[PDB]
Amino acid sequence: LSLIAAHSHITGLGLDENLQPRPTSEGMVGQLQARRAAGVILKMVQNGTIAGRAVLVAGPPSTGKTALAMGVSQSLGKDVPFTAIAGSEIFSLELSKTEALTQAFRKSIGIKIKEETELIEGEVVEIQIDRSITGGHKQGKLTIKTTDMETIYELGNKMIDGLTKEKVLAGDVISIDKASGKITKLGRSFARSRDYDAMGADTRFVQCPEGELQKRKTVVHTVSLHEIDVINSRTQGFLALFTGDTGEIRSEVRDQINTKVAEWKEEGKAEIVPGVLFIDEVHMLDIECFSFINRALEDEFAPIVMMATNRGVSKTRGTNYKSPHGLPLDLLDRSIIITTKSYNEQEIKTILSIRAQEEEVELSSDALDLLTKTGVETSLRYSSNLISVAQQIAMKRKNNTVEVEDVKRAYLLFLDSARSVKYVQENESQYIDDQGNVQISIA
Amino acid sequence: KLNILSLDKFKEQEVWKKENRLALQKRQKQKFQPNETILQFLSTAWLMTP
Ligand SMILES: Nc1ncnc2c1ncn2[C@@H]1O[C@H](COP(=O)(O)OP(=O)(O)O)[C@@H](O)[C@H]1O
Ligand SMILES: [Mg+2]
Repeated sequence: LSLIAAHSHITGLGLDENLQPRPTSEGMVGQLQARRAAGVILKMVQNGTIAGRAVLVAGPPSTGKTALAMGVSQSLGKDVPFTAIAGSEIFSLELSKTEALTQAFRKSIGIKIKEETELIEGEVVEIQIDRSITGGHKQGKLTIKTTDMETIYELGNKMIDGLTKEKVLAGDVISIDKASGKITKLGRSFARSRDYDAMGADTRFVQCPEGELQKRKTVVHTVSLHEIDVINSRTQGFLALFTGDTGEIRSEVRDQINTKVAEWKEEGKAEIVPGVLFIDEVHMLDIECFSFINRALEDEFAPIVMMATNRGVSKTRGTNYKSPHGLPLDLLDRSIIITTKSYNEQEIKTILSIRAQEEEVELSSDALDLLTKTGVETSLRYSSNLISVAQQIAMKRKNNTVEVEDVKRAYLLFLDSARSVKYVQENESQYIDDQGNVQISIA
Repeated sequence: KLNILSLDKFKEQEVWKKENRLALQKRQKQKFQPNETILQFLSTAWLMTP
């Protein structure tokens, strides 16, 4: 379930086999140094050996740092956890800042336990359940068939109850899990003898299964370390996995879970797949959060943390002194910083074209040139937002292409930051000032 | 003569023992409610002709 979002146009970092960034691949344009560094961090995550590294992405706004993070996440793909949080999310009311950071850190480490299960699959021939009225004894047998074999099973009480609940019939192809006991109705083999109700609701036939009736299959259970901690914190922690309200889990629970998971890894029962934690706008975090991050990165069960910042020198929250990146020197000492630069005219043009392709907006050459000039003049994101409005204006005109006049109308209707600032300065009396004064009347 | 008598007696005893073991197993397999009414639900594939 997704819609066309800001970073929906990038499917990866777009790198070669030697980590050399392509000029334009997988949705990303330019940022060759940044993309190479992101690929190095990608390989570091995929190796799974280096623990608790911190990496910072710095640069001016609209330089693609969040795009770089989304590219890293897409290259990681599924099965490798990626926890995207903002600096504002830590400050909660039910949990402490340190507890929220601990939970965010543990959300990025995945534990995989693989199990082998026996599955019975086939098309039912005959089902027969005999139960005595006003009596608890039930006796039943079923005949489940496959293309090459057919057999009869005499059923216990629980299997009889499960099949009665599932409403299994003759023309049903079902699967039975001998361990769990769940019955899944895969489909139908033929019609239901033309009774009145439910006349033609079974037309979507499914083919009869083929092969051994009882076959073994493997099932992988992937659960993050934080989920295990929440489950083992209290008896009602399982509800807390969905409701929230996990509380502040006692440190002994986390230590014991760490020891148990290490034992599982040494035993081969579980596979640990560390991931990446991504903090948007880390400058919103307090100095206490930065100290905890400093210490918690030294743990052996820690993920790789990547942060985005554009503040330059700024006051660290919780302190009264300015810091090089809005972060204390202690955190800067243990983090590798990857930088981003402003975009050329050509890079802006090709990013606009990529966005137009993703938004399914067909731009004429002159319209694209005008949009590129506007983006260089005002902002990349401004032109990106203008594309869709221009498409809507063109649709209002009953035209299937965006021309220069549609972009001109969109430019006239919707303003940039600079034009709004100019209009405010020219008409300052019509707006409420910081001193709380405004003129409402026009005379 | 006496040994033949004893041998046929032993053969009959052995046959009786084995048959009784089989009958006991069958009686064990037939464990259900005695002489009670039973409600049965059956589903089966039915062949059809015009
Ligand atoms: N190198 C790039 N390749 C492709 N698209 C980019 C690139 N850099 C930025 N963009 C696009 O421009 C927009 C910039 O967004 P974002 O990355 O959040 O800016 P910032 O780097 O300031 O956080 C995104 O919607 C992204 O799709
Ligand atoms: Mg961003």
